[PDB]
Amino acid sequence: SFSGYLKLTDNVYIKNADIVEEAKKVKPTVVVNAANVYLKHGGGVAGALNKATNNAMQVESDDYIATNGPLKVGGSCVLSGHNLAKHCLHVVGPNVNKGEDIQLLKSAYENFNQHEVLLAPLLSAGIFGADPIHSLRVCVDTVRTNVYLAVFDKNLYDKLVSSFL
Ligand SMILES: CN(C[C@@H]1CCOC1)c1ncncc1Cl
Repeated sequence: SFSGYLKLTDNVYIKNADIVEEAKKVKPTVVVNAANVYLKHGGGVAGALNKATNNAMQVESDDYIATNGPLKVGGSCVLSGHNLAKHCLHVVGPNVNKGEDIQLLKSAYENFNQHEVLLAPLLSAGIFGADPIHSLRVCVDTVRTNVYLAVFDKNLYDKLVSSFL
């Protein structure tokens, strides 16, 4: 199971780790992807998870979009976890860099409540432009299921832990 995590709350855990390396090690039931509405896994966590699947995540995602159309910002879909996990929960947090409503971050985290345990990144953090400290706060105040957060950046991980209220 999950190792080396710092416990933040009853159900939220955090580790300075590469979520791809973490997923290949734990092979969790659910890995969360920091998805966009089109499931175009170009960069950030999505590009990294997709590259670890040898593009199989993108091929599967393009078929999902062809059938269903785009996701909503704040929405999600469950697809295969490929070689990383049993499932991948593709969750769309608001992209502040595209002017999306930061209030949708709580809706985005609510998707985690449908899964007993998840390996996840901080939604809307990184290239999505939101403040990761705010993302962690919304995560702890929204998610009730067991969430193991992987924060790639060591300096950000230290800032998140040291400032966690
Ligand atoms: C028991 N679970 C986990 C569910 C069970 C299957 O999907 C996740 C809960 N999750 C959130 N809030 C309350 C409860 Cl009781």
